[PDB]
Amino acid sequence: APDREKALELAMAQIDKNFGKGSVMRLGEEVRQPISVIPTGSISLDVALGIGGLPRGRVIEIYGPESSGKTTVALHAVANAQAAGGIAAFIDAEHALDPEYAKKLGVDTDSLLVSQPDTGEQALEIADMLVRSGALDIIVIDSVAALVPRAEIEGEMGDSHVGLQARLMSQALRKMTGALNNSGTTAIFINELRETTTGGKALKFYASVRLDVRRIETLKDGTDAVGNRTRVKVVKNKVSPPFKQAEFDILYGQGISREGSLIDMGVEHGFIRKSGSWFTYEGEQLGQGKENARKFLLENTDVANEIEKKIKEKLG
Repeated sequence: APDREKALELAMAQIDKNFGKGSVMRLGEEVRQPISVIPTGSISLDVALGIGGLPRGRVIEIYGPESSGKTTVALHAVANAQAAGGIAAFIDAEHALDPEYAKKLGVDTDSLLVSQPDTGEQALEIADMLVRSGALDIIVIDSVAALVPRAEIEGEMGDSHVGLQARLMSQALRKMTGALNNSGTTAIFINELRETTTGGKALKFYASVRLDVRRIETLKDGTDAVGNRTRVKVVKNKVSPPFKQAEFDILYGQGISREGSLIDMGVEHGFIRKSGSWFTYEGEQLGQGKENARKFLLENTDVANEIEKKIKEKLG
């Protein structure tokens, strides 16, 4: 009577129907559920996500240490959402945003809604209000940690000092998610590990995607610095197989390096052959030094473009 796979598929189907698609899934699985997404500004990451970018109408958490690249991504995320004629909002509770850089990554600052809330409740409330207007494609909340409850903000005693911030953040997501789904706005929560940042307790369970952003190498060329390579691990992903990983370059004052992405993916995917200490494409001389190569590619815009075209085909 028992046929494992058949029995299994029925179970899994039941699971997914009872709790939504993605509740459970094989890791090697390949997703045809294409969704609607916001390109991450990182090709590798986009692929790592399995859907080509951040799912829309979903809660995303982008945690990691300072200077790990979190913001940059979130910023790109915005720019792309905007290029697609979308409306974007930035709930700032860190007062760090450098709009000049944002424009650099291609954000239309002038049309960017910003808010700098007096408390945690307010910050979350303002966002919820904005969200249920469904006019937003994306909305980024800087510093899950900076969402300090009002009672704490207003000088309040070490008495009845409940673990309120986590509570604050939970109730908030509980109600905000439902709307987010309806609105179809992606909500990126930037969470810096300095639960995860206290509010990240519920965020862990409310996110459909969770990116572990980490800095891994200083990008150097010769005896100097040009940028830093970042690695992002998609620890959680309720819309595709999780645990995938991606790396990419972010040069000083520059966002995610396209040519960089190209040079990396192109290699691991053959299209560009890297003999140790020289890169070559279709017999072409790209250069010695991932940088000389990046240079080459950024200059010969024609090349790379056929290799972004090639790579893109082979994947998605």
